[PDB]
Amino acid sequence: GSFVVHDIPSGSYVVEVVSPAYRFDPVRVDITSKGKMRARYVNYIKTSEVVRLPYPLQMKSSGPPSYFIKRESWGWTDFLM
Amino acid sequence: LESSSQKFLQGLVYLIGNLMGLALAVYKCQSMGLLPTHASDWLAFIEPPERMEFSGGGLLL
Amino acid sequence: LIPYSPDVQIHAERFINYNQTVSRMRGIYTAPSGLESTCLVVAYGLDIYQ
Amino acid sequence: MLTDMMKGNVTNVLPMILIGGWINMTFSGFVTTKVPFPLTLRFKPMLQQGIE
Amino acid sequence: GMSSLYVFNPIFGKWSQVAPPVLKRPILQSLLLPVMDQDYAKVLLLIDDEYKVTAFPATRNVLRQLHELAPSIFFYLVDAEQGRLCGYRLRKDLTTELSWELTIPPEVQRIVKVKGKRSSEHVHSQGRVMGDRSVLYKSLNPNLLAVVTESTDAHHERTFIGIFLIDGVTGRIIHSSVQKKAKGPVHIVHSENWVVYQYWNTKARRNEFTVLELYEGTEQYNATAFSSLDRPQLPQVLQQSYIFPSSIS
Amino acid sequence: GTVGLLLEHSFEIDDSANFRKRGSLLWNQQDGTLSLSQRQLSEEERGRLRDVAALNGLYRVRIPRRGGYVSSFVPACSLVESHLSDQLTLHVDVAGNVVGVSVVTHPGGCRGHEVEDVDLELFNTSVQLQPPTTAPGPETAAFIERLEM
Ligand SMILES: *[C@@H]1O[C@H](CO)[C@@H](O[C@@H]2O[C@H](CO)[C@@H](O[C@@H]3O[C@H](CO)[C@@H](O)[C@H](O)[C@@H]3O)[C@H](O)[C@H]2NC(C)=O)[C@H](O)[C@H]1NC(C)=O
Ligand SMILES: *[C@@H]1O[C@H](CO)[C@@H](O[C@@H]2O[C@H](CO)[C@@H](O[C@@H]3O[C@H](CO)[C@@H](O)[C@H](O)[C@@H]3O)[C@H](O)[C@H]2NC(C)=O)[C@H](O)[C@H]1NC(C)=O
Ligand SMILES: *[C@@H]1O[C@H](CO)[C@@H](O[C@@H]2O[C@H](CO)[C@@H](O[C@@H]3O[C@H](CO)[C@@H](O)[C@H](O)[C@@H]3O)[C@H](O)[C@H]2NC(C)=O)[C@H](O)[C@H]1NC(C)=O
Repeated sequence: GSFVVHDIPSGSYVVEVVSPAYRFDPVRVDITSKGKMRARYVNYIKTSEVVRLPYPLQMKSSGPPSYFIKRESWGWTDFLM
Repeated sequence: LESSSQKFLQGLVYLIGNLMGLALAVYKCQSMGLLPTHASDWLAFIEPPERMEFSGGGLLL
Repeated sequence: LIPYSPDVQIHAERFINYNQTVSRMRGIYTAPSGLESTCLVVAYGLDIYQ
Repeated sequence: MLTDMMKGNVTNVLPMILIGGWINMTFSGFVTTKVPFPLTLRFKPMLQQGIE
Repeated sequence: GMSSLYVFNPIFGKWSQVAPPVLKRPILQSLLLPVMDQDYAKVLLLIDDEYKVTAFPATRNVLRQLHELAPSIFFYLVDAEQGRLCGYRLRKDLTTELSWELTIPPEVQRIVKVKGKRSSEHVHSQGRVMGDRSVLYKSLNPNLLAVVTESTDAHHERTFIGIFLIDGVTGRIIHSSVQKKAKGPVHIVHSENWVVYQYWNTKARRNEFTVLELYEGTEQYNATAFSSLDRPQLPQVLQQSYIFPSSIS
Repeated sequence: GTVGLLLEHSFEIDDSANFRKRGSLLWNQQDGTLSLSQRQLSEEERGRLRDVAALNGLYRVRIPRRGGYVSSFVPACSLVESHLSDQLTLHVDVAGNVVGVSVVTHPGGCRGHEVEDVDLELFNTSVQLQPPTTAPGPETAAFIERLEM
């Protein structure tokens, strides 16, 4: 596993790994013209620096996202109420 | 209850009591919202009007 | 009424496409059915899904 | 003189309400029939009670 | 610049033995008339580049009904390179006449997409409940078109994007909304009376969602016959802003 | 900087191919004031207005933009049934560009009772300017403070 992307201009971009299987959390990346790379948490309401982490993107998938809803039946000890 | 002229008038007061009770019941009826008497309820009944002189076009040209 | 807040989150429960995915979503066509509350959704593009 | 009205038969509807509640609990989202008589929208919460 | 029309069957596949010919210049636009005639069919007419109406199902009763309608059918044409918004209408039998005209400078703004109202749409409730118990009437327009124009010049700050709401019946702009810091792909959807268009802001890297709704007052009009010749009123326009972290293809 | 605009009106039986100068309209881009001054119609013009009104024709207004050419149609039957009340509105862009005009009549009826010659003497018009309006953006600043407070 590794994503290597070239042919990019200056600006800020959100890296997200798309998979029908185990999902990933998007990570915001800031690219400077001089060559500095600063990665931060994705924030839309706020537009400041929250937490700074090292540049070598290491995403850790939590697991399969819940696609289907759950429906529960009524218990035998519970229907006596 | 007819036993004299004066009690025949008290019977009318007995009836006025029931009249007042009915008035109070109707007041509570309207206060809760039992009688419609309002625009939204008639909105629930109004039907759409008919459309005339239709137009049309697009962006093909 | 629910108080106004400019924060719309994408819930995973409200996902019609559970497993089947469309690589390129060119367009979606919705057709009304006949019962009352049923709409047939067909998403076209690189693949077809209904 | 007051008790003649206080006793009455005011509180004799609740057991039927229990039956209605159980019946409505069994069928959550259902539409049985329509009544021809026009009704006001302020009775809809009591009438439907389960349809959004 | 060739135009052709085919008449086939969607059930079996074999085409029928009826097909009109096409001459002059290619067909510009077509419109489906709701009125039915002949046996159980609808009548179709097309506009040529010579500004003439051609009827597909040539039938005496069809033409009689079309002539009886006469000043009831309007036609609006939209251009991107020309940037000219035109309105023609039928008079007596078959002939065009210019009624309402709009022009837009191509260098400043550019035409992108134009959506309208679906023909098969019925609205159940014509009003809305308000705070106490009062009714609020809506503003439903069966003949109303929405134009989306953008800025030709693309800059980090200088970005022009707006929505025009024009009646196809009579040239009259109801509401003209304009942004100042949005660019890129813009998607507009039109509904009963609410318009939903999405954009992207350059000043802050985000996608903003604008919801436009048209509302009338507490009193209703004729409410029996709707026409755009009358109704000299301006509906209230409501706008709201939201955030959507996606692209919305 | 004050610029004049040409306002013409159409009057025929059922078609529309003639146009005559009705008046002059001054427009100040810098200030934002719009003044109108038209001449008065003659008796023959009045009568022709009457006979086109009873036939339910169309009132086309012709306005050239410095080129572009704008036109707008309005029913004159309501003009004659009611009193003379026209409202002119110019539509402009962010810069000095003209989109078009629209004529709107407040009565907007179709009863058609009668009109007297005493009515149709003076021209009653009001000109308005409608510049583009700026849409609001997400008010997240208040939401943040509400969440904090
Ligand atoms: C998304 O799709 C994948 C398939 O590409 C799903 O995995 C497969 O799901 C099916 C049922 O949807 C499983 O079939 C089951 O087989 C057992 C016997 O092995 C049978 O007893 C069950 O009744 C059922 O037919 C299949 O085993 C499973 N395959 C694997 C490798 O897991 C996946 O579950 C889908 N994602 C969801 C539903 O969230
Ligand atoms: C709301 O709009 C409707 C439809 O435009 C109006 O009803 C229509 O009114 C016109 C004019 O009064 C009626 O025309 C009549 O024609 C007969 C001959 O057919 C003529 O003798 C009359 O003098 C009149 O011109 C038309 O029949 C009528 N349509 C219907 C279906 O009743 C209505 O008046 C409008 N209401 C308001 C408050 O504006
Ligand atoms: C010539 O034009 C002027 C201005 O357009 C006319 O003045 C307007 O007159 C109408 C009725 O004659 C006024 O309408 C009134 O509106 C109020 C609410 O705003 C309402 O309470 C009244 O019952 C009435 O409907 C209007 O306010 C007034 N001013 C405007 C439109 O700015 C004038 O009447 C015209 N003269 C002729 C001879 O037509």
